[PDB]
Amino acid sequence: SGAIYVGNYRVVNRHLATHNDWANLVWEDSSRDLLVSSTTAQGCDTIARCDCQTGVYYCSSRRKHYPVSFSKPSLIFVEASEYYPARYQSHLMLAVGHSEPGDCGGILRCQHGVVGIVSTGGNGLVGFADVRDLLWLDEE
Ligand SMILES: COc1cccc2c1CC[C@H]2N1C[C@@H](C(N)=O)CCC1=O
Ligand SMILES: [Zn+2]
Repeated sequence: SGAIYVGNYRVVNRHLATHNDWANLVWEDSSRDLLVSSTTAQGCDTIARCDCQTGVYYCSSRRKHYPVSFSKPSLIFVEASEYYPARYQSHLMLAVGHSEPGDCGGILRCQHGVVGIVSTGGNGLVGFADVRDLLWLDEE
């Protein structure tokens, strides 16, 4: 589990969104595994606006933050899970690292701020849903 709290937005994995998230929906995209809902309180996270390929992510199944090198956001084939059939997921970045299903929502960050959240895993790889192209998270 986990979310990004930027401005009056809460960014979560679409597959982990709550009824309150759907009832206060701003934007959602199944192909990216992302959903954004509105919040009453202002958040403290800042979004990175960069093309970094190195950063650090939080792994709840180890209680640890790991430094990783990750690929550029791309269209990647992801195997069937309890949340999605086998499909192409867009704006996904891969790194070598430990992940388990409940690690989804952990933040990946670089020197500029939050880059994305854990979205997929298995086989010693971890995939992150990028949020750096969502410029509207910084306003309104
Ligand atoms: C961090 O999220 C995960 C980590 C480990 C396992 C899994 C997740 C998300 C779902 C689940 N999953 C991953 C799929 C894949 N990407 O290879 C294959 C089958 C499967 O059940
Ligand atoms: Zn950066």
